[PDB]
Amino acid sequence: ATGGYVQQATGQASFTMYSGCGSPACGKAASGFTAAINQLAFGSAPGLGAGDACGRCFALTGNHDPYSPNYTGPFGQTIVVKVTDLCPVQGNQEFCGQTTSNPTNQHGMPFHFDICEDTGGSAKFFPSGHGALTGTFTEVSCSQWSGSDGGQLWNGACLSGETAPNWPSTACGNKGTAPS
Ligand SMILES: OC[C@H]1O[C@@H](O[C@H]2[C@H](O)[C@@H](O)[C@H](O[C@H]3[C@H](O)[C@@H](O)[C@H](O[C@H]4[C@H](O)[C@@H](O)[C@H](O[C@H]5[C@H](O)[C@@H](O)[C@@H](O)O[C@@H]5CO)O[C@@H]4CO)O[C@@H]3CO)O[C@@H]2CO)[C@H](O)[C@@H](O)[C@@H]1O
Ligand SMILES: OC[C@H]1O[C@@H](O[C@H]2[C@H](O)[C@@H](O)[C@H](O[C@H]3[C@H](O)[C@@H](O)[C@H](O[C@H]4[C@H](O)[C@@H](O)[C@H](O[C@H]5[C@H](O)[C@@H](O)[C@H](O)O[C@@H]5CO)O[C@@H]4CO)O[C@@H]3CO)O[C@@H]2CO)[C@H](O)[C@@H](O)[C@@H]1O
Repeated sequence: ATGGYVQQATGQASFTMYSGCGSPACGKAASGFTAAINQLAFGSAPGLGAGDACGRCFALTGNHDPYSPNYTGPFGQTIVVKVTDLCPVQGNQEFCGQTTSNPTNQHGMPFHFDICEDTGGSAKFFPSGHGALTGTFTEVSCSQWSGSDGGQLWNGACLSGETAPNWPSTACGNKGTAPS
């Protein structure tokens, strides 16, 4: 997409959980299940505000525990998240370090979703004792997502991807250039 970001509506991803998604990089939180997405897909960099992932909804499915490859299941439920946040390259080299020159992370995944624990998404997705997975995602209509957006936290905040057709398309728009 514009900026060199790798923004595909479906693919393979890794998955983790995180705490504290109430003041996220898109500039609005939401009450439903939410995630951060890796920088190369988010469409912005730290401090630059919303990227084009903001507000888009994705169905996530885990099917592998990369730390325990002998585990065959059960996995969690498929969940629908709204992307509200950025998982930056900086400080997240294992999972969110995809760049235009090296577009997969240390698990070979071209995307990563960090699922917010606060609002319940991670408890639906991660079995007890298996807090990091790999699997698939596919962008869906936000008709498939339960929840309500929070208020703007700063000027330029954006979740307009929530009413956009799936990628390829533009809603909030990308900021600057993807990490190289
Ligand atoms: O940077 C992105 C994001 O990260 C968030 O933290 C992540 C973190 O990055 C990730 O490394 C971490 O991964 C955990 C994982 O959650 C956990 O399930 C896994 O547990 C393993 C355990 O280490 C193994 O020892 C055990 O092996 C057993 C075998 O399963 C069994 O068959 C037998 O052989 O016995 C073995 C030994 O007991 O299996 C467990 C399950 O696979 O360990 C991983 C590495 O620590 O997950 C976290 C949370 O998602 C972070 O919160 C966020 O802020 C950040 O943005
Ligand atoms: O008034 C001056 C100027 O302001 C502009 O608006 C600014 C606003 O002032 C800033 O506060 C705001 O800052 C946001 C950053 O742009 C955004 O990148 C950052 O995103 C964070 C996110 O908050 C955080 O949750 C996330 O953590 C991840 C890490 O991987 C781990 O720490 C965690 O465990 O897991 C998560 C997910 O993986 O990190 C990201 C990236 O660091 O959030 C900031 C606060 O929301 O930027 C605004 C835009 O520049 C205003 O537009 C101008 O008009 C005005 O002049």
